[PDB]
Amino acid sequence: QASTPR
Amino acid sequence: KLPPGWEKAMSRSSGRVYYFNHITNASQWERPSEPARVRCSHLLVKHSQSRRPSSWRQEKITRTKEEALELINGYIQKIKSGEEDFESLASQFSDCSSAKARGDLGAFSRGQMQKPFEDASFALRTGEMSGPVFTDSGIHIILRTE
Repeated sequence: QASTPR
Repeated sequence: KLPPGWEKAMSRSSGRVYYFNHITNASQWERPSEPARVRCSHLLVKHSQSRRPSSWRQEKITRTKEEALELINGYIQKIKSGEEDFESLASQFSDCSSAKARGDLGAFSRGQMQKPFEDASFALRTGEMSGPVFTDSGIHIILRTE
């Protein structure tokens, strides 16, 4: 939910 | 026989047998006894070698990878002692905005997260916690919740 991992 | 990734070892300090999982980096005294998806929380500590050395906690992360591992080790000690719980340390110290959800990542299948993170998550049982797990993002403690 913020690019680099969920 | 032992479940996926477990081996028997001997304690360096006491000589008593224990069990170590080379996939999750978990270790425990007790003898240990797949889904499409798992749900995990995590607590990430980033370092100067992280692919993006920055978080909501601080704009430039400068700690060494060795310093990051010491912090992770300390958090694992506090969680295992019951002095602190996983959710509380994740909220306070995880270098990822998922800290605001007590570290919860939600549910994911194979193919979605970095391979070391994925392999550890699928090899944990429900309720189990990893040791330090290294990815390009930094060092993680992973708690499998579902």
